[PDB]
Amino acid sequence: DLLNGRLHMSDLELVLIKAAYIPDRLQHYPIMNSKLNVLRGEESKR
Amino acid sequence: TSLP
Amino acid sequence: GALNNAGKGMIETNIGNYIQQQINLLEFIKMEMADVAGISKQREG
Amino acid sequence: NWGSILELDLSKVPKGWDVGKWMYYARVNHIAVIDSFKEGTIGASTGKLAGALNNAGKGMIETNIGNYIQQQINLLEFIKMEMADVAGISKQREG
Amino acid sequence: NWGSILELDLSKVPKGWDVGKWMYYARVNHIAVIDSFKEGTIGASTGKLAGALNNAGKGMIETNIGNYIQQQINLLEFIKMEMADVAGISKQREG
Amino acid sequence: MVNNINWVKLPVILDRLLRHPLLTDLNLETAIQYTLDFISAMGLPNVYVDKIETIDIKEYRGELPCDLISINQVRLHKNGIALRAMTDNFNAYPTHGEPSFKTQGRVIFTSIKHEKVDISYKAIMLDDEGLPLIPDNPIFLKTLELYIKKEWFTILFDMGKISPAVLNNTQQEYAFKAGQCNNEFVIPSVSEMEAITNMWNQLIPRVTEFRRGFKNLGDKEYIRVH
Amino acid sequence: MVNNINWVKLPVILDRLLRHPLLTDLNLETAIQYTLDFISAMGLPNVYVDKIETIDIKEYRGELPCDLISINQVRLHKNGIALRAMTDNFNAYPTHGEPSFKTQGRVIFTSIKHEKVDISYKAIMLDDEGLPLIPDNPIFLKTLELYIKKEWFTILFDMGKISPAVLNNTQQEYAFKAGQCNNEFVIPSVSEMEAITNMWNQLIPRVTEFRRGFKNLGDKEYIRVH
Amino acid sequence: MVNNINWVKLPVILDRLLRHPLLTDLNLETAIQYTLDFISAMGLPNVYVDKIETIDIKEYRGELPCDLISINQVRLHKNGIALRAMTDNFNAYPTHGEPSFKTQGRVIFTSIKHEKVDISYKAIMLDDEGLPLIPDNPIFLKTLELYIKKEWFTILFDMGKISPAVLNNTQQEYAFKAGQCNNEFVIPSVSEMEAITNMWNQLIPRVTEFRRGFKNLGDKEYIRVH
Amino acid sequence: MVNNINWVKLPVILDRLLRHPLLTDLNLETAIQYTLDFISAMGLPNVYVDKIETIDIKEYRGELPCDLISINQVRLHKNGIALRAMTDNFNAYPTHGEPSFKTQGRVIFTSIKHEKVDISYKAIMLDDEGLPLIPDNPIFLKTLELYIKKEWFTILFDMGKISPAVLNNTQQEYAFKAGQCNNEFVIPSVSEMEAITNMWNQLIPRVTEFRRGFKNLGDKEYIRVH
Repeated sequence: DLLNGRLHMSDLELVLIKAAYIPDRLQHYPIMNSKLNVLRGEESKR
Repeated sequence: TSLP
Repeated sequence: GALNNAGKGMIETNIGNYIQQQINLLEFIKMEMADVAGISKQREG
Repeated sequence: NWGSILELDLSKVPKGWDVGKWMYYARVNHIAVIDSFKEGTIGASTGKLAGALNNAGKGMIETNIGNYIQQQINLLEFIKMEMADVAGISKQREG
Repeated sequence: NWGSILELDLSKVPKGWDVGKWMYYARVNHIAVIDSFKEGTIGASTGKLAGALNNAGKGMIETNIGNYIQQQINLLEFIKMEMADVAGISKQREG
Repeated sequence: MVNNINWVKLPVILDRLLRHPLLTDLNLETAIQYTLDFISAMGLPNVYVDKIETIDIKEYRGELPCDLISINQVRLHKNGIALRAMTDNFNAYPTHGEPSFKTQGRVIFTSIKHEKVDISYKAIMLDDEGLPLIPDNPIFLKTLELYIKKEWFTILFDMGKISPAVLNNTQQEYAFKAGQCNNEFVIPSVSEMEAITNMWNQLIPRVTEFRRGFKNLGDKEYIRVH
Repeated sequence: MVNNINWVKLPVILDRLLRHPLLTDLNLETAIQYTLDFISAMGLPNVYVDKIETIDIKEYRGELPCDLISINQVRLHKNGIALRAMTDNFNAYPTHGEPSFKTQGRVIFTSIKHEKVDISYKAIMLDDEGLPLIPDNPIFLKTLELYIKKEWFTILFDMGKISPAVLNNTQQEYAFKAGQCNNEFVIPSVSEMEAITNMWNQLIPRVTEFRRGFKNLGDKEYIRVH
Repeated sequence: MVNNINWVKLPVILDRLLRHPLLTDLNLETAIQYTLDFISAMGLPNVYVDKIETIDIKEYRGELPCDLISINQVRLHKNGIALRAMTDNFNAYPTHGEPSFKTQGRVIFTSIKHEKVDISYKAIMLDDEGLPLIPDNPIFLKTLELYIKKEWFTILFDMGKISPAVLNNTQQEYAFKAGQCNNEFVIPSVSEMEAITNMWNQLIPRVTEFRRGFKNLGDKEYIRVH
Repeated sequence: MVNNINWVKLPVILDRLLRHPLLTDLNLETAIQYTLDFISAMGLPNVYVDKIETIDIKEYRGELPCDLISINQVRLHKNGIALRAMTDNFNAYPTHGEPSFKTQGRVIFTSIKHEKVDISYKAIMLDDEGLPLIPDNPIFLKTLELYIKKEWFTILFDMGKISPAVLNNTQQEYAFKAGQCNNEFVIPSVSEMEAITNMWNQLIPRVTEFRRGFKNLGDKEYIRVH
């Protein structure tokens, strides 16, 4: 899910939401995707 | 007066 | 005596610093979109 | 080493406001409404108490521990360099 | 060589607060609530005591030992350089 | 506040004022007025009694409790969602969003037609007689004593029955004790600093405790370890 | 404002003024004038009653309600679109845009010929007798008391029946309580700070709440998560 | 505090005050009031007696001990987990988290329905007679003496039975000794500086001593050698 | 302190005070009180007698010696490990670490159930009569003389039996000699500067002399030559 751009709030805190809005939910910025795409591209070109 |  | 002195006043608003901040934020966001897309500036040209 | 500490006096938090909710909205909006005409400021305003109570800014428990840390780091760099030299093994000669 | 030392006066720690827990929350939050209207500040506020007691900042036991250390390190560099020169063995000629 | 609000009856202040020979014409009738004035002028929220009371909204209007002085929150009964201040200038006026409220007198103007709303409000602690009941904090008591003494001396000075130096001293002392009393009731206790600390340090900031009744304001923010 | 505006009749102030032996020639007739003067000089919008009332425009002119003091908004009845201030110098004068308005007396000059307009205005809360009705806030009450005392002492000083020191003290006390009363009625409550907060933080700024009746001014700005 | 709080009976202060011929109308009855006022105004926590006492919560409410003045902590009896200040505005009010508390009078409002809670509170050390018992610290004794002398001289100055210079001297001396007494009771001893030192130097900061009864606050932080 | 504390009996101060004709109503009874007040107000640790005394802990409580004023250390008898200040709010209260202590009156509250603890405390040097015994340092003697003279002149000034200039001079002289006496007893001697020097210069800092009785605080730090 993290690679597919989905963040679970229950995976980084206790949830004391289910509404898809930032004033209580958190943005995900997929900064990990490029790193893995580099390695898969090199795998393809080997 | 006032100077404290 | 301030009526024959004190210089001339200015209605100055520091809107230039706000504009510079917004321009810098735009540069940062465009850079970060470029990085996440895997397409650098040097790789567009 | 802890950060700087601010000495905050709450004598101007408006009436009927909790310190917690006042500070919470100050976080959110970066703007804290205060009340200069609280009853606790009457002496300073009317000149019965020292005017420093409505002025003088907020104090800092600052300790210059960063300069000490920088001095120790520089000493470590110097000693490692001197050990490298006496051993006859330069930095460029390790890599 | 020890770091800078701050002279901290506790005359404004609020009532009913231990110094330990006060300082602990100051660590955690970087904000220390103080009480400018403590009974111990009555003289300064009412003008019966010197106003420096509610002002003047916090003092420092600072010693300039870093400059001494830098001077000694520079002297060591100079003496090692001069020994290298008199021996006819330059730094570039060791590596 | 570090100390607890133990209540005592109003003539406790008249015990202490009447020690002064110049204040012997003071009465319970005068102490009531000046005590209420002092209570309002200080505006300390620990002196009031917190109450919660449900009411019905007939059409954008509801009847308000009798003893209400200030409202902490209003929320919808069925959802629990809090209401905000009403900025609308034509609220229930039609022509040819989220809920909010506005209170002026005995009437609360909401933006909702027919619902039950819960109001968390502050009142005055009363006596067996229908009279105000004051904290026994000797700082509060001394400050209220000095307030009443200052007003009485101000009248007597307007007559010329007190020296200006005597009034100046009284005003100085009242001012210092007023500041001290303000700091006494407002500076948080240890538990209130734990709540403030848990409000202050959030890696992920929490910015929606108005929606709840500020229930989770001082809840600690836990981050799972990865 | 944190506290609620509970109304009480005007002679509540005469209860308190007449405690001073030098103010015993004061009357309800004098209290009315000085109370209205104080109300205007402070200019607090929480002291007025909010009303909405529709009127007809005959030709760029309309009759205004009797109790109107100040207008919050004017809008068109059928659209709800608010009107702005009229800057035009020849509004209904022909030779040989958006709607706006201008009010001077009992007459409102709009830029529209024949429409119904809704006016949200502020009035004074009256008594069973046609008299002003004052808040019972002891800060407001003390400040109004000090205002009237200051005016009476100023007259008596112009005669030379009061010491200059007595008037100087009265002016000092009135000034401090005036500032305090200004801060009491103006500093927002918790709900009003939630509205102000929802007005303050917009990733996408909202700049058209005048068109509506400022209904959505304190509405929270939600961003969907992507 | 460096020195120990050895208790002595209240008339020890009347031994010392009555040395002054102008204070010979003072009584145990007056000394009690002014001693309690001084105790509160200084707010020194070493002057109170630390007590722990368990109570039952019936439904979000519990009865509080008689001698309680201030609460150090409240915790759950079975878990030992401490409670925080309650920020919720509708605590036990239903519609149609961690535990916290709130105390106003003789009643403690918790967020829990039916549990036993342990309260660590501060009280006043009493005598064989039900009277306050004061420290024998001659700094404390001198400061309390100067407090009572200052109040008595302030009354006598309001009469005009003392010179203004005499009152000015008394106020100066009381102010200095008040500051000195504040520093005497607050500055830590050597053991308290070891606790503060062990609180101050943590390579791995400890930020959860509220959960415990601050038991481990001054515990030293050991790092294993690798 | 450079000089040695040679003890002399209390009426040595009355020899010197009674040289002043205005101090001839002073007594041993007055000198005792003002001497104890001066001793406390200066707070010099060289004036007290260092004692060590073992006690038993029954259950988190122990009986304290009679003459104790302040505690230097408490340690366990069998291990010698020192105790720290107790920060715990529920020390011996159970629900359903390192050792520490807390002392209020004649009772020491430790965190240990049944052990013998050694207490190193400070007391007052007494006479063959059960009376305080003062240093014969003429700086200390002059400062105590000036303290008593200042208090007596302050009373006589409150009466109006001394000029304000005379009291102002006395206060100035007492203040200077008080500062000088503070510096006399506190500035280290040569041996105490060797201890401070051996505490100050450590290539490898020593930070655990509280565990011992500060025995090794002034021990020199030797580095072997390589």
